[PDB]
Amino acid sequence: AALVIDNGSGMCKAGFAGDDAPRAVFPSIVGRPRHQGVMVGMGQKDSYVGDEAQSKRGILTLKYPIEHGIVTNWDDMEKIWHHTFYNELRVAPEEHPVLLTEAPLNPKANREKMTQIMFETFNTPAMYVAIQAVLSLYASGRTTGIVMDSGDGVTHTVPIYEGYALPHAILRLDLAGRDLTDYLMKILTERGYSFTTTAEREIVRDIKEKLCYVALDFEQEMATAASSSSLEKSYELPDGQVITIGNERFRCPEALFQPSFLGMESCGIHETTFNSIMKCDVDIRKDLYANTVLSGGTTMYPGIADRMQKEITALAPSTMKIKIIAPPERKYSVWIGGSILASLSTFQQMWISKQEYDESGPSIVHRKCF
Amino acid sequence: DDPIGLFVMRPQDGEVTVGGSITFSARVAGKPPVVKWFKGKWVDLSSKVGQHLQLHDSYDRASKVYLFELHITDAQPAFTGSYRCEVSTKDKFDCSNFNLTVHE
Repeated sequence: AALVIDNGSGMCKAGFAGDDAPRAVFPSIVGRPRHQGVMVGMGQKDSYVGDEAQSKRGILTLKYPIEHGIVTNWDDMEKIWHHTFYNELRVAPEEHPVLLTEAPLNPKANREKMTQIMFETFNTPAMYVAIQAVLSLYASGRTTGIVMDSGDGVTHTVPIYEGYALPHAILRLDLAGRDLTDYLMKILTERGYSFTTTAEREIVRDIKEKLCYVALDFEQEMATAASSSSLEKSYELPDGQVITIGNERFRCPEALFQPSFLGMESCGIHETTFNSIMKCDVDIRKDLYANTVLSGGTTMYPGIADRMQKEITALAPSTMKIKIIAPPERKYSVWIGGSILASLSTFQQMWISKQEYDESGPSIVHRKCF
Repeated sequence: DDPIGLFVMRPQDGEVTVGGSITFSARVAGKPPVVKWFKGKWVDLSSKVGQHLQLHDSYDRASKVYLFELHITDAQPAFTGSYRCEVSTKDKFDCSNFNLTVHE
């Protein structure tokens, strides 16, 4: 077998290669008690790690080890990795090569340091760093197409033609679900609800994941929000506070579509996908539109595929049909790709050997792989 | 006749003097209906809730009819005039006009 770990923003996905679903899914967060605790008999547990933190979220000040695809603190990451290897997985790092999945156009330092820690901190005979766009494509099972990969951290687009890649054509977008969460918390304050702490910051994100959805037309729902009946729902916090939201829930996911509310010049997700297509060769463009694949955590909300289809069809030529494939559990597709990627016979030869690292050096990662 | 609206019982005109409390109510046959109270075409009573005006909403289990109440306590002469009740819902529309008189 083999070990596959996804070190994405906010969540750490771990599991075994060859398995359709990972063994360990839990937030990558460390929570500590900001305020002195009052009670008798408490163990006073100074540090909380994993899903335990989620239950005791209000008192704890949550900290994310990974910001914008960059890890702020290395020791916290080790605790996370330790937790995945010896808790839910119940396996030793020594036992198998470890596969890590990285987003496109990611900085050089992240690959070199990540490999260095895996070779030094957790001793393993070999390791490989994968690219999220190609792995998602394998889950799709399609040889040719354009892949828009939006993670919890940074949205990336990577077109592919029959296995050949176009690095110029790949476009990185700075709009993501986490950004939406910050916009969302900012929008709540005008209404009269204010969240200024990281621990309750997750609470708005939780609201966004199931309560929020994407409107067929933004202006019409706002117009009909005056007489809202089914537009408002009550969310119950573990704390016991009650939250009622209306037109507010659908205008949040809208921002990816309409960056103007955010205040940034950069175009929305449908325009960016279009831009990536323009970068690509004209001959391969025609099946790019009909082979569009959606992936990542922020593509979960219903109606995204339908809104994207009409918008791409209107902007693009009408001479060909536009097809978008958006399968469920696309959020976990990146991890899944890692497990499938390590399952190919050709791939095992490709892993970065310890010997090669020792001779050539850390800088060989870019040389060996994309 | 006219189509059946939200109110089983329409609000009724009432008169009360200074420092006197008066209650006006409407009931709706039955999610829960939304009730707005107005002091004319464009004036909302909810924004005017204070010392002389209170709002209360209740439900009667046996007739599964919603009761909307306008509470006026310690009514004053300046409150003499015309008040309009407007209720809007998912499937029905109706409103009514009533007058309140309070003296010095």
